[PDB]
Amino acid sequence: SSLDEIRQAQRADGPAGILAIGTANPENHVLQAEYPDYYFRITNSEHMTDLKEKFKRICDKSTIRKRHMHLTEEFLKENPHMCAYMAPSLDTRQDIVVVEVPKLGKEAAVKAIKEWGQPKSKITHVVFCTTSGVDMPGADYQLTKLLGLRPSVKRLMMYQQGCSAGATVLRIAKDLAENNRGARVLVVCSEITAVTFRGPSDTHLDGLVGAALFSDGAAALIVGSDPDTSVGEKPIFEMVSAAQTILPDSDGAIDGHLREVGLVFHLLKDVPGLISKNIVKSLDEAFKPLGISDWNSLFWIAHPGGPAILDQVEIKLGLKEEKMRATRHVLSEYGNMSSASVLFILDEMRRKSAKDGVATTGEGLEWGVLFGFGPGLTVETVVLHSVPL
Amino acid sequence: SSLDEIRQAQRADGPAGILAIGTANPENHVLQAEYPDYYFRITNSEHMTDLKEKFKRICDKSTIRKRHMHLTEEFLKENPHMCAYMAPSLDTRQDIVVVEVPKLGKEAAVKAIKEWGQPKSKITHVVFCTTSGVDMPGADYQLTKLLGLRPSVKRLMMYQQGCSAGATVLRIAKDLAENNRGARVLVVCSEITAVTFRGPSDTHLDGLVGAALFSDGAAALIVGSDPDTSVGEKPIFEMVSAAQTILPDSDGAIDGHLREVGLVFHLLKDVPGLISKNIVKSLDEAFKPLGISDWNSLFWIAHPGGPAILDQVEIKLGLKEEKMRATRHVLSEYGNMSSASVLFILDEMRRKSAKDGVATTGEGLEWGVLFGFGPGLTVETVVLHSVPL
Repeated sequence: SSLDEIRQAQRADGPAGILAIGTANPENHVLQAEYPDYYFRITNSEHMTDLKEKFKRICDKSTIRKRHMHLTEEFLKENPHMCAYMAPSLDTRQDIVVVEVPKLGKEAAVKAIKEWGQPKSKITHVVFCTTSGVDMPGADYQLTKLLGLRPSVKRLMMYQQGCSAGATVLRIAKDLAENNRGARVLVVCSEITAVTFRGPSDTHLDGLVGAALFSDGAAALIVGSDPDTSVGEKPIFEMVSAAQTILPDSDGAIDGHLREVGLVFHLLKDVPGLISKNIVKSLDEAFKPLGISDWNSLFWIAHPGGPAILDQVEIKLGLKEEKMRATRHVLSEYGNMSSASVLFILDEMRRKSAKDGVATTGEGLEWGVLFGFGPGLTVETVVLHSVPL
Repeated sequence: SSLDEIRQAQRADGPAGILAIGTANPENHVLQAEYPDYYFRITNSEHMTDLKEKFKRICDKSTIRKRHMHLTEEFLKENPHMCAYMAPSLDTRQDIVVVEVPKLGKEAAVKAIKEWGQPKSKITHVVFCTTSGVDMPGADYQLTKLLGLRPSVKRLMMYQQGCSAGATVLRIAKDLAENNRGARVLVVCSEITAVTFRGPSDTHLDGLVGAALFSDGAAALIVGSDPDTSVGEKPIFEMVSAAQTILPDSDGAIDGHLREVGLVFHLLKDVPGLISKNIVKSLDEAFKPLGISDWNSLFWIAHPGGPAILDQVEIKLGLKEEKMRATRHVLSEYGNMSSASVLFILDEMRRKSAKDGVATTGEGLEWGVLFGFGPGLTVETVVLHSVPL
């Protein structure tokens, strides 16, 4: 009868758990060892001899082996304005990503839903996250239609979000699942680099970094509180807290502008240094209340923005080299898939933990941390607990 | 602590309440009676006699008196590519709205925070919503910086959201506030029509509607559970439930595409007809659990997408004339400010209720409903409870 009573019945009881993880990538991929030759050829830039050598050095430093890319050589040959450095091309880019982002997201979601093993009609919420394109209705609507979810799913459409947003969607899903009894949240991060792909220029050296690191992929989760063991629900990880902060003295470190030439990034400031200098304050805030101060006692997931961030955090905290292993494995095999990346690493970690026969989904450890890094500079910190294997 | 104990300690107890409302608009405004002449003059289109007459009649029926617009005659005189029908212009539009959307949002936020009466350091969360431009970092970051909020605010950046999203941010804020003990959510919707303004054409009759109805404004809320009366917190409305659904047979009713020419809308189907046909299903879903079936017993807030929606809903449900008064007032005095509109209407309702000395913030009634309408076609339904005056 009362509002109070309504509220306690309406809400869930326990912590939000990740009940399933599915991933997908375009089948087309490039080996990083071959990418400088390919990139400078298809962008008609082979006369830029010195700049190509610079790009080879950057690609060698990236530690990336393979990247999946929706964009094919055959398609780019028909669309020279996308191969140019700065030609009007946003319409063409939008035409691609407003279709392909939800399509790739659907591939990941189907896999997640199958693992979960419950009826798709049981999904109550959809969180869709991308940095690739915008449209009305959004990608969330298209995913709903493609999957044939109930028309009354509660949707949140997270557009132009950037690299921190794998952590962001965990934070979003956590509150949705925990505040709503029975709620089952389909989370999808889907990224396609057709918005940023362009020809190189010595007037845009930042562009060379993106051209070496960014890649395509999608990851899907089912998130829910109060798992029902009797129908086979089992969490993989449980979320305990999720936080977000802007780093001091970082104003203007990473800007991304959506223009008539597509999405353009601009880098200033020492991003790996800023993150490494500050990350302990986030660890303290997250773990002091839990009585934990040994960062090597944690299982780790960090957004693989590039190798320097990871190397410098490792050095700064004295992490054992094992800690960043799952993060680096994804960077190596997939590149920087923006928001999706930390969700691929979760998948890698729980899969390897099973193969290696250790005691929990978190490399045999109890507590863990997941970091998202993005414009702001923003650092998102999610505290996770493993589950026994 | 166990995870379940941590969870209990981490969350709030009661329903989320709207603790404060503030609004703002660009100073510059246009009277609707004068707009057909002005619009067709400034876009060098006054020789399009038959088209201008079509536009005049649309404005004559719009029931709008006044619309605020950041775009001035002088600015448009200096930027004629904005006045052309479909000229390259996204970059110019972005340059405007990436600044003006958060600035206008800040103005509304300062008013809400003053009414709330608490230190801004107590804001824990920020939800920013717009349909006007995109950027990285987002308007949420810019607002955080402009207001000097704590760097550790938890942010959600809702971009390209559209007309249903005043309801959306209520749905978001409800879960944020209810699931986090002590959380105080700053919600801002800020809309600036510089992204859609363009010259008229008989090849884009759909655009005449937007040109007649869309307007600029921002609204801010403070939302929180567990109000502290000892420091002067008092909810204005309390949220009970928030739902969302896609109407049947409505595919493509409203599409909006962000292109090199800016934002462009395309309309199909009978949107007033679709909503009137389907709205009782949403009312039933929301109120049948509450034992409420008399739609004239509710206080009403409906997104004023245009007058035909409101007229056809009124006729379908047999609503008394008075029910849509607050909605129609905002439409008349401000036009369709997209996502901000319903939040202005909440403000108008609670202010008129106090002026008239009625029993509650919701026109003296206990229960109320707030609808958002947008692309999908999406209908959002928020159940509200008033507070005694």
